[PDB]
Amino acid sequence: KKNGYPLDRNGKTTECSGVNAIAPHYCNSECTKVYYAESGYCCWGACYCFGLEDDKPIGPMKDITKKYCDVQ
Repeated sequence: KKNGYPLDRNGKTTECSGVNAIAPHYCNSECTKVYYAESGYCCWGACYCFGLEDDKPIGPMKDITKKYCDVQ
């Protein structure tokens, strides 16, 4: 398993801003219901999931981004 920003059919991450950035429910629902991950939340403007299947495409990210998204 892995963590990351899952990509949709068009290769785009799921955007999240405003309340959907402060409250994790929107991204947690996308992560679990659409991507079958364990959980998720909004990290720096896009839905970040925990426990995605290894084969699920995730968006490119710097090592500092993964560390930041993982530590919260």
